[PDB]
Amino acid sequence: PDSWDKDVYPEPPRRTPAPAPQTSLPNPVTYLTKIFDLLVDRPVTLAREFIEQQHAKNRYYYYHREFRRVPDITECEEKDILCMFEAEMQWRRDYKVDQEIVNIIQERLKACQQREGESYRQNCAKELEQFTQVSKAFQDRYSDLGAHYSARKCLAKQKQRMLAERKAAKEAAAA
Amino acid sequence: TMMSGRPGRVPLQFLPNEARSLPPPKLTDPRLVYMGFLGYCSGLIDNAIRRRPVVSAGLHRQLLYVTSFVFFGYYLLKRQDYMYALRDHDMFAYVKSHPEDFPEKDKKTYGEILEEFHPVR
Ligand SMILES: CCCCCCCCCCCCCCCCCC(=O)OC[C@H](COP(=O)([O-])OCC(O)COP(=O)([O-])OC[C@@H](COC(=O)CCCCCCCCCCCCCCCCC)OC(=O)CCCCCCCCCCCCCCCCC)OC(=O)CCCCCCCCCCCCCCCCC
Ligand SMILES: CCCCCCCCCCCCCCCCC[C@@H](O)O[C@H](CO[C@H](O)CCCCCCCCCCCCCCC)COP(=O)(O)OCC[N+](C)(C)C
Repeated sequence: PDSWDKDVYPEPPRRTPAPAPQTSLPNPVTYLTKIFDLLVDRPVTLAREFIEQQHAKNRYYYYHREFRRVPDITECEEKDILCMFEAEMQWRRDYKVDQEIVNIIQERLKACQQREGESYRQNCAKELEQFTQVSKAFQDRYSDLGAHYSARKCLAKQKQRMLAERKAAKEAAAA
Repeated sequence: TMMSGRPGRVPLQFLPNEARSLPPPKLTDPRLVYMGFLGYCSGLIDNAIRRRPVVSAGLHRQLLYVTSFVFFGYYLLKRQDYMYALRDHDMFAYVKSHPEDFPEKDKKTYGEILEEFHPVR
């Protein structure tokens, strides 16, 4: 339902075939389904709607917390402990958000693999490439930091990678 | 050594006149409370050594123990604070009077300093 957002967790249009029986023998599945819904689903729906109308009598809201965009570790003097603290907390929050982004893409991939049945190898190419890109980015940013990671170590890793990339680019430009 | 000889110092004063320009320690200072606790412990040990009821034997002498420890501790804390204030005063004055030995270096940001990265793997 609308409990979540369909654009971040997309699903195919859900095509299902119609029953086209070749025999007039009674179908046990349909009769069992009628017994099940009549004897299980109806009481569950009445209980749920009672609970929902009880909830409607007393309704309150909780709000998602918003955070500002404080200066990052690159805009901090070498020993400014307060700017360092702000930047470190912001970096850690961004690290958590990136972790959850990777989690979302992994959930997408798992759902694709389960849904596609026997055609998952071809029908889940877009999800696989999305996970490849996200995991490649996540790996560049945080892999090998180790225990005791910090914004400074991530910055040093990024600077080393940028130096290597610049050296490679200028060497290739000398041909 | 370092503080033994200083200009304008009275030999056996224990509390120079310039120490009165400092805030006195509060009577509820935790160090004073610890001194009172030391006095109470001394009174209890006095009771136990002399084979007397430890908690209740002598209340007047236990009170004297506690107040004596608090009384000495107050002046001890005053002198402690005065000597630390002298240390900071002298250090700041020496820094101010010798600028070339304590120069303010250029402020660099972490975007400019190149720190080597050591991977963990
Ligand atoms: C860090 C946080 C705080 C911790 C600080 C440190 C600990 C506390 C302070 C220590 C000093 C204080 C007391 C020292 C003198 C006491 C000596 C003693 O024997 O006591 C007996 C006495 C009982 O004896 P009694 O009632 O007269 O009659 C029975 C006979 O006397 C019975 O006599 P007896 O002849 O039969 O006794 C024989 C016995 C007697 O031998 C002993 O009792 C041992 C004596 C203790 C040695 C103390 C040395 C100096 C303190 C150093 C502490 C080191 C701490 C660091 C960690 C390392 C641990 C060693 O010897 C043995 O049987 C051999 C046993 C061998 C065991 C070896 C281990 C002993 C050393 C361990 C010391 C650790 C601290 C103990 C503290 C309390 C001990 C009583 O104990 C007490 O009643 C006093 C306890 C404290 C009273 C406080 C109550 C005040 C009011 C309560 C309310 C609080 C506020 C209210 C306001 C709230 C609003 C409502
Ligand atoms: C377990 C702790 C042991 C403590 C030992 C006994 C505790 C009580 C000490 C007795 C207090 C009276 C002593 C002096 C009072 C008045 C005399 C006054 O003139 O003394 C002046 C100043 O008083 C004394 O110098 C300082 C005595 C303070 C003793 C307490 C410090 C204990 C060390 C830290 C442990 C924590 C103890 C906590 C309380 C139990 C001397 O100035 P000065 O002529 O220039 O010094 C010459 C020698 N110098 C320069 C080399 C130092």
